[PDB]
Amino acid sequence: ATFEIVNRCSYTVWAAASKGDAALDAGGRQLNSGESWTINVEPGTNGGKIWARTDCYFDDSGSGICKTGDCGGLLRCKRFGRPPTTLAEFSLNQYGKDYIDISNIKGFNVPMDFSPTTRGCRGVRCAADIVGQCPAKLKAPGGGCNDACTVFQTSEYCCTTGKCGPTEYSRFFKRLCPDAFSYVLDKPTTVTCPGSSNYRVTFCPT
Repeated sequence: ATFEIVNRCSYTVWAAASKGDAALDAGGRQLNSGESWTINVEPGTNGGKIWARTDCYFDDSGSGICKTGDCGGLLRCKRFGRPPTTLAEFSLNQYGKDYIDISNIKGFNVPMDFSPTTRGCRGVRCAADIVGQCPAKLKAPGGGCNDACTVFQTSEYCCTTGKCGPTEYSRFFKRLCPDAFSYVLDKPTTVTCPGSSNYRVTFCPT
């Protein structure tokens, strides 16, 4: 499957793509404002994520640090990034179907649209100013708006027992972005697309 990753933000982002134990494609790249990066993701990939990282410094070897979404100091991510990260999540060719969603379960850093470029399903978006409106206790100094599990590490926010409810913090994310997951047991906002669809992830869509 082809994913085109587009930075429409006015600032540079460092895109990342991983399935948690491996990079997808090159795993990461700098995207200046307006740049597009096309990756190929193997069919059958389960549990893939794409995110943006902000305020990164990398040396010649591809080693460094980012203020949001750092993936163990690497330009080319092999693992998932440090919150806060708005996530585009996908599982491809799962019994004939692809499944896509946007999640705020690991917080929010950059607004995102995640849409198919082929026929037969809808896209999803979270483009509200979550950072500007972020509750004081969830604001990350480096930038972004953390989820409550990251910040407080309770069973309730992290849904550790597999029973949890919505919270004042999850409802914040859900009010601003209804079409994104706000906590682990949120009513799913997954979209079912035809197997082997292609997609575009746009940072700062509006």
